[PDB]
Amino acid sequence: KPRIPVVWIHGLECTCCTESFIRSAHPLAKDVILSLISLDYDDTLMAAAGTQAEEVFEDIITQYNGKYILAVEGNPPLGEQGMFCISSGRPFIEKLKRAAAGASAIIAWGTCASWGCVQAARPNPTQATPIDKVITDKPIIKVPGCPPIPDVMSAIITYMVTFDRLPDVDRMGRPLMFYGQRIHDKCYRRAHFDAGEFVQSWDDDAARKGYCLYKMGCKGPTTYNACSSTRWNDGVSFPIQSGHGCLGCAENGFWDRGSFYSR
Amino acid sequence: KPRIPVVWIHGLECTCCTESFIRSAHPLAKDVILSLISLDYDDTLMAAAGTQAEEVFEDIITQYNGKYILAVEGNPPLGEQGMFCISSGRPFIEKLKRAAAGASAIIAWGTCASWGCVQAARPNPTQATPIDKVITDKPIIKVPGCPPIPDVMSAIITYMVTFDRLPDVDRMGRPLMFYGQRIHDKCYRRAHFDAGEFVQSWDDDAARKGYCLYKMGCKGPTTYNACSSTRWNDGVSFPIQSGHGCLGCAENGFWDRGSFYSR
Amino acid sequence: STQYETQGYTINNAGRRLVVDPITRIEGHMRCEVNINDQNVITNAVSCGTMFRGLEIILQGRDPRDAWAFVERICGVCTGVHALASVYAIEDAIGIKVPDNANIIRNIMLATLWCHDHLVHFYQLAGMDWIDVLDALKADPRKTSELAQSLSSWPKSSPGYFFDVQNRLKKFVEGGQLGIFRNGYWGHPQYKLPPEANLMGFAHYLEALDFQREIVKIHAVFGGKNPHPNWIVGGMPCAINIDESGAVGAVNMERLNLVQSIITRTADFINNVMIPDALAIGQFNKPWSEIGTGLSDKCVLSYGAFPDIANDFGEKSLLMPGGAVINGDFNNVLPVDLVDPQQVQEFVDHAWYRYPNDQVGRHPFDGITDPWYNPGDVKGSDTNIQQLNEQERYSWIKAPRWRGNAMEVGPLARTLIAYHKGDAATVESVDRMMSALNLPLSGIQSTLGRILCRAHEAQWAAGKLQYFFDKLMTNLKNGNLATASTEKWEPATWPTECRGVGFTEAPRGALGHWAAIRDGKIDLYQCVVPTTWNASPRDPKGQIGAYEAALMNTKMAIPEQPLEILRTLHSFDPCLACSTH
Amino acid sequence: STQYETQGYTINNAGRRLVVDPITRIEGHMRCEVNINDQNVITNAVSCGTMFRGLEIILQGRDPRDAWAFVERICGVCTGVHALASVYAIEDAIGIKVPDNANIIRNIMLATLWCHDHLVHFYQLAGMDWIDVLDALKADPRKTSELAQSLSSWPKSSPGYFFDVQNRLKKFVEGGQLGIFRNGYWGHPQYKLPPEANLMGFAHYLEALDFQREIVKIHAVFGGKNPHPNWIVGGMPCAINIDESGAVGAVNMERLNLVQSIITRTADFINNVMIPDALAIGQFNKPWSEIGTGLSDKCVLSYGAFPDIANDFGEKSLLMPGGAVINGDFNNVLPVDLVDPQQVQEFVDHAWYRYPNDQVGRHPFDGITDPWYNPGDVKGSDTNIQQLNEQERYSWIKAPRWRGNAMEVGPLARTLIAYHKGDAATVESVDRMMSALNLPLSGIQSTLGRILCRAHEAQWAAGKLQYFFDKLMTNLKNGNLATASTEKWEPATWPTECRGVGFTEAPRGALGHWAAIRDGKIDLYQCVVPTTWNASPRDPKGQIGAYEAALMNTKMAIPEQPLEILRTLHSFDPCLACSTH
Ligand code: SF4
Ligand code: SF4
Ligand code: FCO
Ligand code: FCO
Ligand code: SF3
Ligand code: SF3
Ligand code: F3S
Ligand code: F3S
Ligand SMILES: [Cl-]
Ligand SMILES: [Cl-]
Ligand SMILES: [Cl-]
Ligand SMILES: [Cl-]
Ligand SMILES: [Mg+2]
Ligand SMILES: [Mg+2]
Ligand code: NI
Ligand code: NI
Repeated sequence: KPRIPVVWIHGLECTCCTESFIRSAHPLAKDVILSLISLDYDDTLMAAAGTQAEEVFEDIITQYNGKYILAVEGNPPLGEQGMFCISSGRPFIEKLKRAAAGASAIIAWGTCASWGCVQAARPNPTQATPIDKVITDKPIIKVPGCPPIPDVMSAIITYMVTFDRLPDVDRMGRPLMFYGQRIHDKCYRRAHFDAGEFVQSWDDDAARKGYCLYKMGCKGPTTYNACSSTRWNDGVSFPIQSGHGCLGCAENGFWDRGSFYSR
Repeated sequence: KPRIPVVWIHGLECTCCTESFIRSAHPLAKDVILSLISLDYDDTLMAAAGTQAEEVFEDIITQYNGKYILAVEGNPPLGEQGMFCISSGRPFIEKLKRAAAGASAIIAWGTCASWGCVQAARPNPTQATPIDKVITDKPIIKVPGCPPIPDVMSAIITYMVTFDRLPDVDRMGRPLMFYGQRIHDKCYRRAHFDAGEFVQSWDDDAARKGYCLYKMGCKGPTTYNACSSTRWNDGVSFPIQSGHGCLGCAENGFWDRGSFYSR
Repeated sequence: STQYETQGYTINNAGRRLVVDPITRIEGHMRCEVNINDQNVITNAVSCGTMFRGLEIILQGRDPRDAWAFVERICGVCTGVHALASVYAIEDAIGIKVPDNANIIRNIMLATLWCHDHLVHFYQLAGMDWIDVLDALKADPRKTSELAQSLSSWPKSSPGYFFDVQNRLKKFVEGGQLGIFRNGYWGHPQYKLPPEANLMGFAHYLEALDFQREIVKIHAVFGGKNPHPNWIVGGMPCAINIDESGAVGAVNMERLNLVQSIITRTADFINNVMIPDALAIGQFNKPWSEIGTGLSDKCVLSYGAFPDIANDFGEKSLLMPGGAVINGDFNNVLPVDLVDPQQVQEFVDHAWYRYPNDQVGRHPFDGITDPWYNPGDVKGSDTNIQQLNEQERYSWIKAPRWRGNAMEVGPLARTLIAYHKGDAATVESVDRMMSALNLPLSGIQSTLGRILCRAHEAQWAAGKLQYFFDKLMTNLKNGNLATASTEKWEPATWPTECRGVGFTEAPRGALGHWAAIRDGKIDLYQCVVPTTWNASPRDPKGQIGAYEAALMNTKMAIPEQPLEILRTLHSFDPCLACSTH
Repeated sequence: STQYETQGYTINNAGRRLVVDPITRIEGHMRCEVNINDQNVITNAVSCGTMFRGLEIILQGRDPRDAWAFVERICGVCTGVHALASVYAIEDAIGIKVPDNANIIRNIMLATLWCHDHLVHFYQLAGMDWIDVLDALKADPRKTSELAQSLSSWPKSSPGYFFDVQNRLKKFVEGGQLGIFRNGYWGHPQYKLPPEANLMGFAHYLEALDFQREIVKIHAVFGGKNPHPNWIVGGMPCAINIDESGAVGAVNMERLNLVQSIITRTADFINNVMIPDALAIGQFNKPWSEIGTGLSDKCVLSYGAFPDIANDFGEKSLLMPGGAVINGDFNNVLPVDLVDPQQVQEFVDHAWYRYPNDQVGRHPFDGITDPWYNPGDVKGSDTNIQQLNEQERYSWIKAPRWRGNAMEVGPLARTLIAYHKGDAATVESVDRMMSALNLPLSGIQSTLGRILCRAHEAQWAAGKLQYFFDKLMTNLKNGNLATASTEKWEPATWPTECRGVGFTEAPRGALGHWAAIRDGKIDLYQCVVPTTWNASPRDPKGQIGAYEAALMNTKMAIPEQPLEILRTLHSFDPCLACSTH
């Protein structure tokens, strides 16, 4: 039986969300690609380059018009007529708009596509702009994080394929399943927060006992993600577990909320 | 290069601690047995039986007198002249005392060897008695839990082999590294406990959001172990993460502290 | 010395007496004695459970809701099966019906256990009776690769791999620290595998030791941990949330993905490693299709298991059939009723317990667990048993009978019941398996057969895991998420007095828990567990249990080296903590 | 059209122009244009970075302690290397010395990245340039098994496995949904592997895709997550506690055990899968030992990496050597000084930036990042480029030079430097590798060589992982637990004005971050990244960079199919986000 077509495009980005996806432990990214979806366009992985890649793009969005999922990593820059990000000699935004027009639904992978991420931090030299400020006539599912958790990304895909529906979202378009609660609402160091047991300098006795990172700048109290429950890399760790406060990396504007080490 | 001799004996027990040991993810139990220790006697796994197994036992404790670690799972019953647990036609306690006399140190695996566990629960029909009430002239490391965590068991072994010393212990003989803190001091649902956000009946809306299990009888606040940090089965879960309160299974007398579903 | 006849056997305690204590590569504590005649053939066999804990006594006065947690600790090998029987028993007493997803998840817990337990038994417990590990050092790695590739598609078969495994073993043994291999039976003439098959088997022993840890991740997801997962009366505690805020606090899509990944890997390992190894052991040890028959051609028992219709424990629901055969009449599979006082009864005339009348058997609702260590004259002392006195009390295991018949339980028993009830999958599998070995059907009724049936059950259970997972996902797709019924959670909702039976098929055979509740507390809790049946002592008629019967008439090559005894006992997968509880 | 001479090449832009945009199987955005003559030989090559973000502008005004987190997001492929360069730079500026364990753990983080990144590049990025995936459908599974087993001890080699892999591919393509394989170059005459080698390579592609996710578990233990782990100025935040209360809150023995397990599996996979595959690609594609030489026989550059003596970045400390070679004089490895204004300079006469004088280069302490999109007289228009004008500005990538020389960086560069400095392990590895291929040492100075050296380096780094791990454990055994220096954490302790350099060897080559701090805030932050060197545009002298040189003189079998262009470009492992930042 045919697999659901997926078109994955890349604007201004660092490719972290792509790398996160291939880390998926269950289902393995191999099995997602071979058995669950048809990954029909992807600059990172595809054999074809140049004019052969353009032909793939055109053929897929034409033959499966209205029927593919569009995954977007990165964002379009509005500076310099869009030519801060060039694909096939034209602004990236033209590729984004063409891809969007034929999509049944759009997944905005990562904080770049969802909100802006690092390139949109002050002073935003390229006028990098999130997808939902350019594409205003289509469902956008925001999957923020820098990058999002690997098994979150694959769980969202398996949900769409198994249940044949989009995940339910919050008012910001984030899947409720993984972004309904704050990091700090499921953090295993909350005991220490509640007791006033804080790391005050790196590698102090508090740090060696796993005390709370709030005084070292942890932004878990204002950050919605699954890092403190699902965790990272097949459950091995998350930022806080390995001794660094949450940066707030799933939240809009997190680079410009002051120093990561300040309250 | 010779490996440290280990003699593993079994009194009254259910064998859960042996099964836990073989679940180890890192190091694999395979590598522990082939490369880290010399598991020279073990009823569960050894080829030899009967007179052949008696010969192994006698030869190892004689050849390596003063130089083997004795691992004990289970406990001796004092009822019926010890014949509630029989080994080569004689009370288990005799084998325990023989093995103990030659050991350089003793690991008491599990709540059975440490404290008593289920056979010692009221009314303790067999007069099951923990190892440290019978063996009183040897270092005993208590590793409690029913069973202890697989990767905690293997971490203790690796520590002893790598560092050539026993773990430092609390006033009850439990390794500080994994028993220094309470389950509730590192529980990812502590946010909910602090907020008065509790499961009140199974599968209520609170349960489906991962709320605290205190009103369902969770004994995490008085239980010391690594379950909420290290977690179980290669970090996959622990009791509370899958929706059941902690029973208190690492603590002396936990079966007789009232219903697991009461305060 | 005396001789008497029972069940076609001549029980004769003349001749040399051999003692095997401890039995190793089992769970818990067992002693075995035999007598052998001048042809070194066993003419008398004595099964003895050398431990007792008293969970039936400890359970009195507990809250019924807590019972599962206590009785789970009957056994850490068959971990979870006593919890399942407990919640079934309490639910049967009170009159609780669980939601479909709870039933499905319970079936997943049980199938997961079957897979895990049967795999570890095959390699770590029984394997070294059939694989001469030291002989693997003589194997040619290329011929080993060739053998493995002829038997299986399994990837891990390169000559380099087998050389590396062999070299690991060589280095292990070279320093004289042979660990679990020390003072083994290596070189015994009953080891029949060629060196290449011994190296293949050893490599797989190590692969199975690694892989078995993964299987139980399913128990960690639904049950919190393994060993000894958690359960509730009323369903399971692992609440589900797929698509709502706070799914991070529940069984969600990522958790279910983990489960699916484990199921696939579990099927693949069993089908391409365990199954071919079991058939290879058969190919090289065909005479063991004629050794250790015991009661397997006379009397076998299954209660059945895996209710597919939630809260229905009838024949149309149970995916694993129940039934009894007696007197070797497999054309009449009889129905089993666990409430009927004339059916399951336990005797203690040959066990270390008191009854008011030790000549009668007690159904478990009339059961008594009053320990009485009384070995009589054992050619030593009460604290030095040199020879058990099998004319009197000789075990901590009670003697269960079914309508007064001594029965075998477990994988072979179950296979025979399903086969003779006309289960199509079972008929086709059994016929194909024995055809491949060029053996008659009767060859399954044997020590070899017990091993073959156990492996085929691991395959069966791995298939059922997928079926049950797909059933759960179908309910989730349809918005049916419920995992607990709590209408009768509070003791004020229970009958003042009620009783119930919880039953299933544990990896080793038919399991029942009989519970009576009064005034909110357990008044009586009696367990009859599969190894209790199989390892049973004798009864007032002198009838022998499954272990003693299977040992009868067995040739030993070398009396002092009990390999034949170990082979047959291990083929039943003895769990002594279960047997005695 | 014009023609001029530089670096032994004739740069001629007469004749047919080919455009490859987008370059795929790279990170980020690249455009490549070439001219080819009548003989289908490339006479001109144009490297264009088609993206820019401006991290150097974004860092102005930030707290130096935060800088690592921003610059880590230069790249999620080489994740962590910019964080390392950043903490080094800030520590250099302020005068901070980290504890030995922090240095060892940073070395572990970098070696982990080398292993991961190299492995994924080999299979997922470059592999399909060499392996004809559709041709694998024609292989014989037994001959594929025999080939694999002849090359490696790796276990997973059975005929049944290769058949299963083949059938998976067969099923994948059977519905006409070829996915990443659609409209590929399959069948092109430069595909030289036999069908069996193609199926072997494709199986390995899939095994590597699975296995790479494990390697980065080391990042998760010490750095919280991958991609994009966490770091601190002053060391690492992953406090250690082995034997004290609260070790559950820190890097403890169980966490270290997980790290060791990953290191062993990583070495095994690299040594027994990637290494033999690289050699096999060499065996079947020896003509590519003479294609794509570029600058690799003239000018190569390494800064060096992996300081083994904490806080000592000198020659006696760095385990991966630093040095420069120019004019093809490999007998003269020259010392590199990243503070010397006459050494590293960047030019922008052919890039989209403003300088006060674009005919001169600026050292990064004098760097300027003032974007200016000015493609000038293109064929087409500024928003619809048909042909870049390489006589003017044509790239978002600045042009770095070393003492005015155009250099190649990366694994081949490093290998040449270490070889010619007399590093015994490098000399042995290279000599053995080229002996196995029956190729001269010069054969490494090539497109094939870049791939062979990258595999070499993955092996090297996997060995170094164990070395660093052992060093860490040695400290812990001696009670040396410290992981951070905090005496200069607070801004008031810093110099009011200071500057520093942080450098290392990323997977793709020499990386440097130059930072100036004033009044507690970043005043200047300039990055010169390895792909900036290799993908460089031209300088005022017309000197071409490593990619343009390596493409020069290349034969194309089929002008419309850029396979040879892709092979050479992919051999450098382009990271375009890195190049432009
Ligand atoms: S470490 Fe961060 S998320 Fe966790 S309890 Fe402290 S402030 Fe909250
Ligand atoms: S679930 Fe138990 S351990 Fe966790 S916060 Fe609640 S009471 Fe404490
Ligand atoms: N299987 C098993 Fe254990 C036994 N006998 C139980 O029940
Ligand atoms: N490797 C790598 Fe990325 C590049 N170029 C950096 O630094
Ligand atoms: Fe995965 S591209 Fe990496 S920067 Fe923050 S989300 Fe963006
Ligand atoms: Fe591992 S034997 Fe299992 S009952 Fe509680 S620790 Fe005891
Ligand atoms: S920094 Fe990001 S990865 Fe999770 S813990 Fe905080 S949202
Ligand atoms: S029941 Fe035991 S396993 Fe851990 S969570 Fe509580 S100590
Ligand atoms: Cl794209
Ligand atoms: Cl943002
Ligand atoms: Cl023992
Ligand atoms: Cl206890
Ligand atoms: Mg009983
Ligand atoms: Mg720069
Ligand atoms: Ni059992
Ligand atoms: Ni990069």
